[PDB]
Amino acid sequence: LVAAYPIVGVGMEKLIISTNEHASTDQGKTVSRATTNSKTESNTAGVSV
Amino acid sequence: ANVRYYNTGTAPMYKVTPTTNLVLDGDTLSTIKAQENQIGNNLSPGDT
Repeated sequence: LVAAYPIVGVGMEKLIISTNEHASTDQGKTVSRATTNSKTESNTAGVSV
Repeated sequence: ANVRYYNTGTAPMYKVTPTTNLVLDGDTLSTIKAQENQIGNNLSPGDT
């Protein structure tokens, strides 16, 4: 008169999350050297009284 | 992970597939059913 029957169900214990990023670090160094030359030429003229 | 099985009792068992479970501190990382790689063909009793 009674029935043969299962009843199941779940229950959560814990929930874990996780993120999604993208990190990076950069480091650099710079070395440089230069040189310069020049040759100029000029003229002047004037009058006083 | 590196792991070996064992057996105890009376009977052998063919085509074994264990389902394993990992735990760090209260949490659960993963539970894996064995794939075709780590399947085991035979286990004579009292062996590994």
